[PDB]
Amino acid sequence: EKSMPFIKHLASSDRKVRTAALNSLHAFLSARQVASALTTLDVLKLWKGLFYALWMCDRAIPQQNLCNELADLIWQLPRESVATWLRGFWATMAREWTGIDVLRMEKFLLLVRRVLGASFKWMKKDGGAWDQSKVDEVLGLLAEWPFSLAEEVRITGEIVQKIPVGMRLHVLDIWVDEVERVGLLNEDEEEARMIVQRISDMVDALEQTTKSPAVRTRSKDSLGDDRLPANR
Repeated sequence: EKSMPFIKHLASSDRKVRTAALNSLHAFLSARQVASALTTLDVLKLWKGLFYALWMCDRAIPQQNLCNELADLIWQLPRESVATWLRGFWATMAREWTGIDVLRMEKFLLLVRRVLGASFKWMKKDGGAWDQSKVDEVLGLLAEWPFSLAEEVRITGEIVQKIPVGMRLHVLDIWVDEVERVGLLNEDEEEARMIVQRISDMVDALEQTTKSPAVRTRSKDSLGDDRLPANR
């Protein structure tokens, strides 16, 4: 197993220990062969540490910077490791969702927003303006977690993680924001219209299959957005 001695310091009560530990994590991910070999268990340990780094961050502007810093970690990785990295994020947030106290809930809602936003941005071609293989990995994770027709996800001694309804509801009312932010609501480009339509298909399938009246009514809200082409 990899040695990651900085993880236990990400949650330290000393702010400078936390920053130094996070900087060590930055350095750890920059070693290209190490980042290329990241396992599911590796990223689960790293995202658990990052979760508690945000948990310990107490002020609004540091919280916003930290959410941007954590979302930007996606660019530090070789492309073959991004899917595993993001998978570790959603599995971590799914495990922790219901346990987050009220005072700390908002910054984690922001973290999900920034991580999802950076995921959409990472689909853009620097690897037709959209990379289909990257699109399919980001959209595949939407289908695997917030928009899944299943109740749980099997990871890897199987790890089975239930999908908390709060994760679905949060993604349902932010996903249009974040595709708009990266230019996917541009009607003149065919790839973008297809990507938006594909996500809408997933939400609509969730709406017609869920046993949850709340998921069903919030899926309708999500799909009724003024900004989507079908409503204009």
